Amino acid sequence: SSVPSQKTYQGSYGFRLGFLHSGTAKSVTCTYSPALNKMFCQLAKTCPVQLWVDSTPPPGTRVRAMAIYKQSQHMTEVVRRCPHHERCSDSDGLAPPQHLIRVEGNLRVEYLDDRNTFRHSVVVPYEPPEVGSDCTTIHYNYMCNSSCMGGMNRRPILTIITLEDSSGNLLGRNSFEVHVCACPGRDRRREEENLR
Ligand SMILES: [Zn+2]
Repeated sequence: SSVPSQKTYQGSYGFRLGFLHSGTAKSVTCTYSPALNKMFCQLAKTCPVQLWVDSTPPPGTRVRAMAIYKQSQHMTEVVRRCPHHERCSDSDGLAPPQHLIRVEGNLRVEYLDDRNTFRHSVVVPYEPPEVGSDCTTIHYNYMCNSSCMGGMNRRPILTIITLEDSSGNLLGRNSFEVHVCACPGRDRRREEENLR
């Protein structure tokens, strides 16, 4: 009832998500399944997420990411890191050690513990598409495995990407499921046959 919305809205700017066409080889650290709308990635590795827009949001626009549990009986529970990982210092001195989602390669990164919902989120300033690219790419890191006991503990999660203005007004929203694991390529292949 107080759970964050995961409803898709492209909004004024035609906000869409995009992902690299990376394939499923062993060496891949991040691979996306268009069939599943699901990202398979490695712990603490680079996870490119693309922002596609029909119109450019003004400077000052922010991009927020938040994880929630997929299943209804776990949706009220705040997605956080497991004790083991929250106890180690893989902490970059910006991210709170409890946050599952980080952004790498951005010194303007901002982290939030919601005063009321206790939910974690990470936000970065929106920048217009790179040279030689028609989208804007953000590098996320997931700091726990899906399997991590005492954390997600094999419970499936979604990442909600929100576009908001400098004043916090919602502009658009999208989402994708993510599975954090040692063999992203292997698992994508497996889950894509599981449809059949
Ligand atoms: Zn963990």
